[PDB]
Amino acid sequence: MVHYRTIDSPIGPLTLAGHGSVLTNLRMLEQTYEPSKTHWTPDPGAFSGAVDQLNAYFAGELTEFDVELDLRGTDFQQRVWKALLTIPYGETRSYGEIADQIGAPGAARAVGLANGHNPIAIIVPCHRVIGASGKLTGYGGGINRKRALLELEKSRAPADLTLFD
Repeated sequence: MVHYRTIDSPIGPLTLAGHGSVLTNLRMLEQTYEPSKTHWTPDPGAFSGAVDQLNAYFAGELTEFDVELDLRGTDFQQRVWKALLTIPYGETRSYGEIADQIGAPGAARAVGLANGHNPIAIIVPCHRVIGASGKLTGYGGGINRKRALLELEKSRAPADLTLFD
């Protein structure tokens, strides 16, 4: 089957779901309709690796995840999500840049639609893609969550203070 675990976070309760140690879902699920969850098993100790990295991430002590994923969705979606995974912590891309990278120049709007279906938030960093006008998107408080994640990554202090001496 599929089990799940919900943890606290500065952007609200994050639900992690998947089989065994493999993540299939990561979403701030509250005040949204999510029918699959009814057929999920609660497991308060699942994905302990992932949960540690997420806590480390929010504390500014992590910038790269080592978490096994299983992304399910259409071919075009897989191409988009794979490309999201190449966007480093603290950087952003435009939808037009992602469309070029996946081999579909001009598909900025398709990238935006596919981006909104990302099953694994934060770790697959859909929040790092923004249109030219600079406007964040996402219903259900989604804009505010993205913005939080963005401000968090922009606040990154230099790693080695000894480089200043």
